[PDB]
Amino acid sequence: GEELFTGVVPILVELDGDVNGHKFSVSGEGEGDATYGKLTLKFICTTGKLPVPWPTLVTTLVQCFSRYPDHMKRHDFFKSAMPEGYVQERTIFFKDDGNYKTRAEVKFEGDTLVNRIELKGIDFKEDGNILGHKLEYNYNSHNVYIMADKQKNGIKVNFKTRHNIEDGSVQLADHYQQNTPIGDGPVLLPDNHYLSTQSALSKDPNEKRDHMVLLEFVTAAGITH
Amino acid sequence: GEELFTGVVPILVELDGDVNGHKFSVSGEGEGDATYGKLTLKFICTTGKLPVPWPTLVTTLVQCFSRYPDHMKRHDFFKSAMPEGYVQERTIFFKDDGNYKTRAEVKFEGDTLVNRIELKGIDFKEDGNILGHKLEYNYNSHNVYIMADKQKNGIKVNFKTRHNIEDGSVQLADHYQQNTPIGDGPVLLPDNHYLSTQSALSKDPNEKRDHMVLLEFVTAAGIT
Amino acid sequence: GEELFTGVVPILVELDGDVNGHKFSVSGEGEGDATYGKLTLKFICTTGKLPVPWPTLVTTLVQCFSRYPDHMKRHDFFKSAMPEGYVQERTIFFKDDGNYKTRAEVKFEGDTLVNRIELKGIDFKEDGNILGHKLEYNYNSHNVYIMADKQKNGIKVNFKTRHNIEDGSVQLADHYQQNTPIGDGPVLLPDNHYLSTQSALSKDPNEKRDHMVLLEFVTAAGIT
Amino acid sequence: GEELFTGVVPILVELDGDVNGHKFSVSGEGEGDATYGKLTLKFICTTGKLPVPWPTLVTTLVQCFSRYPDHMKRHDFFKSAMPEGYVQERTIFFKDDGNYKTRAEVKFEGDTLVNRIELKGIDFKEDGNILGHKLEYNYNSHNVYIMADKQKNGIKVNFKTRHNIEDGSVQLADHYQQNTPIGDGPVLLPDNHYLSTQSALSKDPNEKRDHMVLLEFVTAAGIT
Repeated sequence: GEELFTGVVPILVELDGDVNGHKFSVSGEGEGDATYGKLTLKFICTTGKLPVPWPTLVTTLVQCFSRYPDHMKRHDFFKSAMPEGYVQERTIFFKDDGNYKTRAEVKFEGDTLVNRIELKGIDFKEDGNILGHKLEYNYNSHNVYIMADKQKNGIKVNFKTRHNIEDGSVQLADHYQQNTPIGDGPVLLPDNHYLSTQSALSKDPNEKRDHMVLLEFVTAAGITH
Repeated sequence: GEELFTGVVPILVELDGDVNGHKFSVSGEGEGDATYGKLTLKFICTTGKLPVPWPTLVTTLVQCFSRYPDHMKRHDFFKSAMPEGYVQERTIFFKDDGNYKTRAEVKFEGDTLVNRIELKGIDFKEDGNILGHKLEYNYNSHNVYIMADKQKNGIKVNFKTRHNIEDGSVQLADHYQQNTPIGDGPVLLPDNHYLSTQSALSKDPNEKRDHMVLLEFVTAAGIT
Repeated sequence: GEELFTGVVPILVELDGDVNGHKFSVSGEGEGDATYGKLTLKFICTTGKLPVPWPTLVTTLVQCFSRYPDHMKRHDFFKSAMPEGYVQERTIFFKDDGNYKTRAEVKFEGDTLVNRIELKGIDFKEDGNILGHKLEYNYNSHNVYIMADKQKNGIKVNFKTRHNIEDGSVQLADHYQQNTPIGDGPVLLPDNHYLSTQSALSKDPNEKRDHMVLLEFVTAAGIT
Repeated sequence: GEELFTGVVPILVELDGDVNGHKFSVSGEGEGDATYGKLTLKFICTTGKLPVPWPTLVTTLVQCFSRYPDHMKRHDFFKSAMPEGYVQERTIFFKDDGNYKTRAEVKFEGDTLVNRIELKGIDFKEDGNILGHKLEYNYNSHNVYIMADKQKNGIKVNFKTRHNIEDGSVQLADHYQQNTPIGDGPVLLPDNHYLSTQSALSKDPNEKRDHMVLLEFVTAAGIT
């Protein structure tokens, strides 16, 4: 599955969601270079105006493109489950607000890596930072902690994200994630480690549609040479 | 059988294998000069791309071409079994990985020496050095220890090969081998000894097919 | 950023590479004089013997030093991205052989212009001109073609290099390159043009380490 | 490899042989001046009396000392393979008699050019000109024809020698030779040509041991 990430791979992303009764859809296209843990993606909201702030969907909208140092490659679960893929699930808790439940399947469809996602958000405050759109248009760096779940034959992941708010405060979100292989093949279960991630959010000036462009860098770490 | 190795002899090699369900085939041609313990062989993978690293097949892919010093000629089992030939079997254990079971018949077909081989590899890690293709394209020198097995009227052989890995480590492979004659004629059973072997691996630049070219020198020793 | 290239500027270069599994490193130090489009650089292989020929690394191992004629100064992308720098990426295809995927960041570290580089080579023939080391120790002149990529807010470049081979033939390498700014400031997008380049390769006689000394002249052209 | 042959170079020669079961050894020392295609060598039989006539060993007992005219220096395979050396092999067929199978490595050991040789002789008539020692103690001039074997990255050579016999007749010997490089470096493959050779055989009057002294001149030709 690692021989599939040697060059630039095209990515296609589709999400169908509902937040407090609000339904919307997003589509995305881009590519990734696992060689530099590099991602470039543009997303559009197909249903009109996105009901939630864009930064809240960054973590939902492809960790098989992380950069794994040569000594740690036997710890790359995501690429070992390829091409069949893996399911990725999450419950994201926004402090003092709602939460998202998400289920997605990430796999190879021909030569494109697709990420089909489903999302339900419940309990959002009508005048919170989220439904109230008080988040600012930017992102911070974060470290994603990973460990093997030998029972489900996958990995469990937990991490928190800080989102800057307009007024000067910060909105936290706790992420609980699990990944399981689709294929019956043996995957690589990793020793404990983490992923350092950095993203930048921007807009395409010639774009009339509600969208978000994203540049991200992901590198693996936390295991000794 | 020794009077057949006085000059250059053409060699014909055929392997049919399966490794963890992967099937492939190899064909080889070349010649050998018993007089200098020399061998020149080129092999091609006829099924497309070889699933295993080429250096893992070197030992399977004709010891009757070793140089046996004058004083040690009564210890040359290989040649004595000729022209009828001998069956050569092996179980090669790759440390922390799978293993190969091989069975072959080496004999004279007309004036060509042919080596007909069958190989089955089981238990290979999907991310080991072998299926993961981490072996480097080279070979080291080794010594093959030989002793008579008077009950099967043949010889038993054991030896180990070190294969360099790109990351810097080494992959070991223990070899357990037995050879028995095909013919009903009396063979030479040897006293304990070993063969000193040196090989060089290269490529033919005008070759599009998956292949390996091999130069090898084998000399007998260990008997006073 | 142009006000930084009025004199001689010290250059520091560092490359970490991997070619068909082979890891090596190189360091370089020198200076450039933008005013004459002149460069002097000496590189050493810190890991011992360089596994690939030195001429194959020339293009990877600082175009902000080109001489841009007065009328053409509004087309100097490279200097406009300074001091923050620009990312330079490339895929170099060697005819009938492997290719190099390279990524680098060129920017000012204090008063030194550093070019930090990463290189990966895949698919090289084991007996090609490259791994087989058949390239002669010299370089030819070439023109590098440039155009703006208003999309990535950078430029796209493509050119080809001829490398002399010992036997008398020539090895070609097609270069595809993209440069993008690191800073959020506005850069100069150029009209189409090219850079005329001339280089000379030599050795430092008192140097025991594997190295290459390089003299190069770069001048911008093609705009009326 | 050419810069090594600018002056006088000491040569050291060692041959271990067997002719129809007869084992003997020879040692030789001397020097060669590539600039004049000049050679002076003295050989001794260390095992006692040499079992075969001395003139039969001349061609076996260092062609990298041939003079190559200036316009023909790109055709010098022998010196380009230096200092790593080359392997030289031969089957010499004596008309109506046995034949010699020889293998040799010629290379630089420090500052001495060494020629280590191995020879086997089979099928010699017990009443022939060779074992019967009927050859006269002299040598003739000959032309050695050369061509590239781009296959083996070497050269093939064939030539014949006439040996005077005491009764008035002549003994012919057909030489089939192949030279291949030891080093992995690129060598010069030549266009067809030949070497003109002249030798004189004599004895050292103060020498009690079986020996042969040899003066020989070799000059390259056949290329416009």
